[PDB]
Amino acid sequence: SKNPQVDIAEDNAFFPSEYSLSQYTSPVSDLDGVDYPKPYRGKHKILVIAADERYLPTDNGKLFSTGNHPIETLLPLYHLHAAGFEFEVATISGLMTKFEYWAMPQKDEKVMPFFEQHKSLFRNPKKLADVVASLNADSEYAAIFVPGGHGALIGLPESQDVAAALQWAIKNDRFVISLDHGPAAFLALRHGDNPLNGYSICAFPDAADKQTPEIGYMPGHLTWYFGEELKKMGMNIINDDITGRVHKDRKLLTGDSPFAANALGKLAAQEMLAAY
Repeated sequence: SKNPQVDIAEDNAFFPSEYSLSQYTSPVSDLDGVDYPKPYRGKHKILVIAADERYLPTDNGKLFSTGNHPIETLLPLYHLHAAGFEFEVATISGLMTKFEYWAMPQKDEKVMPFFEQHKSLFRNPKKLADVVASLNADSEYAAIFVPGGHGALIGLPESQDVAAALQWAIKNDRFVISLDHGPAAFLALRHGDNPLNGYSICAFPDAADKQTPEIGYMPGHLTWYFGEELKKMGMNIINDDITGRVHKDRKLLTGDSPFAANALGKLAAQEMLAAY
């Protein structure tokens, strides 16, 4: 069926259609080359900025039951963990991280266990505002990661706390990794500054989810579109389709979808490892 599946938890809320789910998810992942002979051994950890809300309003008023994408969030992290990079999870509210569990690869001997064990970091994240309140020339972060998933469209785009955070990183020459709709978080830099100005990135093409609802992936149409808005802000988007390809622009590492999750994870691993 191509009809949105009701989410009994929320009012007028829907999960993707059974059809879409068989079209864009799977019981197992694509975790590839996770061998790292000479891993990192310093203190620097990966700061993750995740979604604290699962429900996105659509144009027909309905709610799309979403959040951060399991794969896009877990795969990159799996590699970094493997390459010797630990991670902390921050959320804007402090509320627990919300995932699109309908895309979670149960039956995956590696990813699933990984999640269950570091689950705590996701269930009890720090509060970004506090995190930001401590950042300085010697903060031990190295990288900021904004996993994809429609959940990234909520709050992050207009959060002054991801603004400072993002400005702390770029400024102090740290890494900034992201995919799916993750980049919508960059919008948070419109009110003055924008050190991410001329950078190029690959991101989920607005054209896509402009057509996904047609198959029930979403219960209505998005309110606005981050792709176009990024352009106005001063950023260059490289792709117009989904192809699992990744892009690296001087510390800014991005991906276009879950299909590029593993590939992105390897790029970060290499770049950071080569940098440390």
